Amino acid sequence: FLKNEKDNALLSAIEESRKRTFVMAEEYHRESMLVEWEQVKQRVLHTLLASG
Amino acid sequence: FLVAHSDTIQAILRSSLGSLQELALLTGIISKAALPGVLNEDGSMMELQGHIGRFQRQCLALLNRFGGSDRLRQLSLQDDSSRLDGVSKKDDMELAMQQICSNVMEYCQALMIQNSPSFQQTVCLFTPSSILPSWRLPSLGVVIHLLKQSANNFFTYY
Repeated sequence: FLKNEKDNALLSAIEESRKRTFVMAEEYHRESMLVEWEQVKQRVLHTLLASG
Repeated sequence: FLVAHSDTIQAILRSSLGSLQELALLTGIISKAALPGVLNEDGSMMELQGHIGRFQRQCLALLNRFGGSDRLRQLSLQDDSSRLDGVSKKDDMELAMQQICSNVMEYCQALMIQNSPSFQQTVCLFTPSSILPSWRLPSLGVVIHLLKQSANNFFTYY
């Protein structure tokens, strides 16, 4: 059935679309936040120690 | 870029998982951006000193929405049907409180380091006891409220 075939192709397309979207978004924001936290921690600690 | 959209940035701060994630990146962008070192490199030095003071006023307004008794009503209103969305909303509710404030407070600390906690503040820091206008003066007892709030949000975040 042409209907069935086209529907399945569309479903596969929607799959690859959501996959990359999710992957990229997650990775990027996770990276940013973690980088921020690590930097903050290290800098604060070292500065406090040196000032002591 | 944060100033070029000063109408929208101040409408988000004064305003859901999506909403909480917006507050995340905004404050994650603010604290890596809202650096007064950019100011000096007066029309633009007052435009940005007004945007910074708005961020600080709006990042303290989130200590009473997430660090107060209203933290329970934001978690129960999703328990009508608390799917894996509602649990993710709360994680972004917290990633507001934790990441918005740490970011802003880290900014405050960096500012302090740059200027030796206002070295010449030998002028009495303490007394011996609205749409963005052209000019508005800030307050300094805001720092003690930020301290009393962060010391009370630490034990709830722990």
